[PDB]
Amino acid sequence: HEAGHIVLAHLFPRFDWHAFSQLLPGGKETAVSVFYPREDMVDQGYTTFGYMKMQMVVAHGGRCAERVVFGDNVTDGGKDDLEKITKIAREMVISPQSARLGLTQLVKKIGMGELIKYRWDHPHVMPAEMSVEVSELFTRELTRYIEETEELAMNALRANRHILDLITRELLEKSRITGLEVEEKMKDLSPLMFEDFVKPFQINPDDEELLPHKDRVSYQPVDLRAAPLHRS
Amino acid sequence: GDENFLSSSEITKAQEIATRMVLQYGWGPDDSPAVYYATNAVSALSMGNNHEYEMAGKVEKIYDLAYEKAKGMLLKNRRVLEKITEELLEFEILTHKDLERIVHENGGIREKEPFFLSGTNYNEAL
Amino acid sequence: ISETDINSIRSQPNMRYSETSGRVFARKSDYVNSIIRACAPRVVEEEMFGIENLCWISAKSTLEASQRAEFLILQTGMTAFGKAYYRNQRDLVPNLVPKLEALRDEYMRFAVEKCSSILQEYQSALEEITDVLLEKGEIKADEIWNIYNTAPRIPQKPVRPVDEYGALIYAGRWGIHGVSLPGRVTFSPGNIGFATFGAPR
Amino acid sequence: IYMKKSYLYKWYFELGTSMKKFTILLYLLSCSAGSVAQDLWSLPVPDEKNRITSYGFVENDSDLVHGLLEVQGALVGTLLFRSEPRDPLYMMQDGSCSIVDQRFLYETSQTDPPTSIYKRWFIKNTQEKHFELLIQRQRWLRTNSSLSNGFFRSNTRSESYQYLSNLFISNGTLLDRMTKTLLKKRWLFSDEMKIGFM
Amino acid sequence: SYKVAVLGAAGGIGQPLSLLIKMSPLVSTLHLYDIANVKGVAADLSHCNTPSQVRDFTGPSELADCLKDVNVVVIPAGVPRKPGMTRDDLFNINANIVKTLVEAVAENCPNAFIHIISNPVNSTVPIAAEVLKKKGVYDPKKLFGVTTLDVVRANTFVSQKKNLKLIDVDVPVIGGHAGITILPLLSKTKPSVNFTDEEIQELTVRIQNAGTEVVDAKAGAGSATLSMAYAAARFVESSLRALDGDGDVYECSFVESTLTDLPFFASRVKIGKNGLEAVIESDLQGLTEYEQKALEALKVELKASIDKGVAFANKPA
Amino acid sequence: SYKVAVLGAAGGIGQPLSLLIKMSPLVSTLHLYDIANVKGVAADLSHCNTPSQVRDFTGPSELADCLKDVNVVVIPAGVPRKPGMTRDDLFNINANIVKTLVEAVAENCPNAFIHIISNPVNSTVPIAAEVLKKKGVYDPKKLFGVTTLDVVRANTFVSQKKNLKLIDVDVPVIGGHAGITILPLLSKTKPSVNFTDEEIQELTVRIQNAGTEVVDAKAGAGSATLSMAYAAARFVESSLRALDGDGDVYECSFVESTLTDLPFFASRVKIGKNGLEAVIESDLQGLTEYEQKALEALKVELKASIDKGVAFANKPA
Amino acid sequence: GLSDKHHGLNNFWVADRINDIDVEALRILNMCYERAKEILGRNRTLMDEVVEKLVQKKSLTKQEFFTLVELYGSSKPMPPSILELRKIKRLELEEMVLKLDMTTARNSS
Repeated sequence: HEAGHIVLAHLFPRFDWHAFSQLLPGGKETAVSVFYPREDMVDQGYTTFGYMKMQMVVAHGGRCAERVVFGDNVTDGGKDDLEKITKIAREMVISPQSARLGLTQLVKKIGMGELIKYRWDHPHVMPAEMSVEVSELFTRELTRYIEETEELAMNALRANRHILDLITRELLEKSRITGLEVEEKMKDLSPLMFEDFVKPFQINPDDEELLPHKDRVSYQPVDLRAAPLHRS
Repeated sequence: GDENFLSSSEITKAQEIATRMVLQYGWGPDDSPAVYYATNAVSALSMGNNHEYEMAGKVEKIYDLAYEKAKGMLLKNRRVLEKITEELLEFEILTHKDLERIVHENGGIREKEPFFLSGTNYNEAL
Repeated sequence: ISETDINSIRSQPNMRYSETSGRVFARKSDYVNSIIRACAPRVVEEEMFGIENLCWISAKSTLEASQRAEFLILQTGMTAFGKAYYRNQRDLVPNLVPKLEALRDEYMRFAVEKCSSILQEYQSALEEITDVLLEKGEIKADEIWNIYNTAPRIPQKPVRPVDEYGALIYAGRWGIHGVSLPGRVTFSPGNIGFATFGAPR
Repeated sequence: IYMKKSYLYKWYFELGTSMKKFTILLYLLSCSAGSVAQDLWSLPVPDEKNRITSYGFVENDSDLVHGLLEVQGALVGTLLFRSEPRDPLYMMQDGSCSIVDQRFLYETSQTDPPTSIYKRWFIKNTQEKHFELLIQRQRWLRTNSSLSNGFFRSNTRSESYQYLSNLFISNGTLLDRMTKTLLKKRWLFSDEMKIGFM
Repeated sequence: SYKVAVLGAAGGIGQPLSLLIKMSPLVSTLHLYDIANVKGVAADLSHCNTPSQVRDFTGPSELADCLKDVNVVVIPAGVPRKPGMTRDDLFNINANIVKTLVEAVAENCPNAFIHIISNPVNSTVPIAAEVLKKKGVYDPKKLFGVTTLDVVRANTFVSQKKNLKLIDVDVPVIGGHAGITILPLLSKTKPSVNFTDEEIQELTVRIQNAGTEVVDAKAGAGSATLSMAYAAARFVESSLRALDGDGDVYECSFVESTLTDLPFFASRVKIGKNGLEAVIESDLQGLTEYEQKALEALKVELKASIDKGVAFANKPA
Repeated sequence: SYKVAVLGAAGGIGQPLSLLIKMSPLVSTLHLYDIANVKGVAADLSHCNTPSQVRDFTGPSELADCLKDVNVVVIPAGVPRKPGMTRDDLFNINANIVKTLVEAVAENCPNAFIHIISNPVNSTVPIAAEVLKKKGVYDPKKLFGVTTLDVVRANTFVSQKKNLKLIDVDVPVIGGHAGITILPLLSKTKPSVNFTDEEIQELTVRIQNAGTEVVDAKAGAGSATLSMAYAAARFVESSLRALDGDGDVYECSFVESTLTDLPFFASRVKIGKNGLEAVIESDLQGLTEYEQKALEALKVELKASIDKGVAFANKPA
Repeated sequence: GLSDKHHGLNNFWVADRINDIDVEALRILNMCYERAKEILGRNRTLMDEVVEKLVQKKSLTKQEFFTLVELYGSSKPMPPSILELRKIKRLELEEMVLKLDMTTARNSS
């Protein structure tokens, strides 16, 4: 589990700094890694979709490596991951910048930390009145995003297994690893590098040029309703 | 292209008035003595779950009946209304005598007793 | 199971287990077995003593099975309900409620049938352990396993295995219609005509 | 280009007493135009990888548009081609609410056994949390099944976005030079707006 | 809960038209009828899981029992185009078929909506009117000419050229249903879009010759059989909505109206429970010089077509 | 916003199926293809005011351009029944046509949904499977056999007999799509209704012989052309919804399943984004002795049909 | 949890089962109601006797009330307790398991 988390953390060009990772901390039958987000993300004050996808891919990593190695008998060791992913996935759909559910009345304010702010869990946020079909779109989107990050995690963790069991053997032998050791061990291994997710879209400061559009907004209006039944 | 939010404070008053004959006083569409509300009441009765749609339809019926009565007896004095508007715009003061003169010269038609929203159940006193 | 006594009245059985730490992992089969073990007293009292002889306590045993099955469906994520983690309070949108109810009912059908099938095969061992408990009032693990391995077994008909899609097939947004899609060509809204089979136009 | 550090909804409504119904459309158009420019000027084809979810002003813009739409729909009781569906329980609910507002403004198995059969075997307050739980669940199911007024606001915002896109596309050079100016000089005023409108 | 009788539901247009009528949420019973091959169509449509019942009648002997309780009479019967054969003989055979069909309707059900499809409908609707007059049961408010194909083609071409959303586009069409007589009112097209002169010219000729384009594109295999079924189904559902009491049944039909000197004219009408309720008077004035000269050009040809129809419908036996 | 390619859209089944596919709210591009008479079908379908565009391709030379970016491949190709023509030559012609078409789709677009409509689909789905195997592009989760017509017929007959409202009535159907192998599961019919013995007997024989009743009702005019198009359109719409991401896409198809010893079997399946996602395993447990011996009788016939299909599909060139 | 609708299951999620929860209580009251009618209709003579005694004396103890019950009572067949049910189930189980024993033995030997 820890080795899969470490591998999917260090398969990315611009993930958080891996401080260390310890198995069985103080006799508890668990394991823990420490990741420190970069200072630019803190200074930004917001999160990007690429960065949250960063988070659910890395959070999938442990259970994904467990399922890859041990097989299809999946345990509940990554339950917190299965929670955290879902929470961040909900911020993917609740947000007003979603292409499918941007212009719809999602969670509304009754009337009145961390890098990722869960607007769903606000004390003044109580879910708005939905239909049956609108909620089905919500469930479909959350399932789509969870399955996309899931497929990315599986594909990455079969892409490089040698680094996985190398970090694993380090985790048995030392019972504690550090980010410098992790970086120096895959330095001469040449892993399949992931693409950068959080590279900022930027404008040239003084290059006089008409930068283009596609030519449209990407929002699609919410109109899903079946035709009326027969015998009317 | 030019609408108003002026009559809204009246229209909700109509939304207040109609339900009073349906819940409180029993002056419903069928003259039913069913009473579900009192002057000192805090809430209503059990009211059912699908029974609310029926009385809601009743309340919309009496509201629309009053609306259509007002429309029928207001669209027949269109020119009188235009006259009153322009006299009000050009004089800025009008009295009851002036309104009487306007509705007399321009042909205002008044309503006649007995006044009912629906004549299908009206009766005469003894 | 280590020790067993009948000297006390409790909401839960007075059984004692040999606790071994190390529960890092628990499979779906472990959750199913826990659900089956949860609703034992109601099944045994309904079998030997009938429905009209249930206690107020032993009938309050399938409720814990209900809580455990809802935990398995919602907060574990190896069922066909999805691969998300829902906290029972409010992140349950009205589309997933019929799916949760149908999966829960299917799980209780499977669990109750398995409880009724297991106990009727080991009836001789059941009554032998009951008689030994009635005589002594304190029984040990070794004699429990001895009676388990030595008592005769009546063969029973196999139970029907649990499947989630077979119960979710009739729990959708449209309902029962959507499995038998009639299809309709409608020209009324707008200036266009659409022939749909359950699809939203 | 420096980050700012909130209750403009109440000011516009408390200042507008007898205003027209057409200025609501203009307010909604102005409160939903930044997302149009963002979607236009951000380069196509990431898998939504470069959006700015859950930040400062987009939440206030969404709340303002939702409030404007609710105000416009609740007061509909030519300008508009059609009207809101008007759920057939809103009328009597409004009437009862007005009546109540005017009224307001006008001022565990019973462990002791029963020796007499007349007494009950259960206390009245034993199963009371389950009654409230079932009532709350049923009320939640009833309330979350009758919002027939959710598909109307979405398409209205869709047409607003389409008009904003069509208006921004032709005058794209204005915002292009203006963005170049904002990247050039850090601070920016409305006199520079009126100068750079050329 | 209405009843629709298709007269000629085993030909080219008839089978897809019956297929579309069956699957509507308004039809509950349906009589298919043709001189032959109507058993198989009813057998095929009897397996679809839609609650609209299907019964069929074969031959003139059961045509008397076909038109009981009928609210809408659909007449798509009529031979498609064949090699080596001219306009005159097709006019005679289609006219004779529609005479027999409307005479059967007048004998059985005077009170049913009559939809005439057979070509040329410009000279066929007057024939139906005359044979309804001869029995004293002519109701001019319950006899339509299906001319929705021109409107559908106009919407398609306008939305393809100006790149507009297809559902929102609807283009008024006046005149008739044969070549030059179809005049699209491109200056009254909603949503509002500004057209040029060449675009209007090319759209007008494309709308007027689209049927010719299809019948040469088929290489003599017949005429339009799927778009015709689409337009006929749209008009049938509109007429059924009119029978429901719906207060905004606005269509484009070829009916006996008095907008111009012509007795029969295709324009926007508003249909009610009893049939024709109003004719939209906002279509015939406000036109530019293009639509004016096109209208005065097509007026004489439409008059000639209507005169040919009314003269052929009054020939002695 | 998906692309559908109909291979053989100018025959009997093809034209109504293409017309019904055009009226779907999810199709955005339609690629008609047949060896001949496909220009006229495209001309007919290019005038409907539906935003689903229509393009046609003629001949195997342009078949390579027909399958670009196609998500759903529909194969209703295959000549209808001819007088004097036996079973083996019909199977040879239809199997050769579907073999060439499956070779073409394997060469061009191997990640597209494949729907087989040609009769018998019991011995045609294995042919497509073997041909896809020969190119190394076979996906068992993206290859279906359309047997929806049996389900529709079962629902219609059961609602007609038991006087249930036809909208909710669904009857599970297992086996295949040819005569005796179609077994309706009348004991698992919703809504819950109690059946007698002779009612189940007559309903089962009627469901099994409705096809031959259709073909003898037409008096040798072909096969079912409106109900088959109905079932194919229903399955195409369900497959298109499956690509849209709906999590409750359940159908009845003849696919490669391991629920029995038979490699291919018609049963209730659940379709996802990547094709087949689940197979309803509970359909075969809970049967009475009637359905048990019916399955035992149909197993050998279906095995023979599948063996004949695989035997033809691996014949040397 | 004492009912037998599915198996106890005092809580559900959908509104249909929540509505059906309160249906079983009213049917249970109805069946108790008809049972009370049958019980009181079986005992009319003792009913009249005990009513007369209650009016004349205004009080009654166990002995005289039970004496009147024995004088005018109807048949009250007592349902078996749990001991008799356990005994009959035990003897049925023993006879069935020995039947299984012989059907194994004499078919094998």
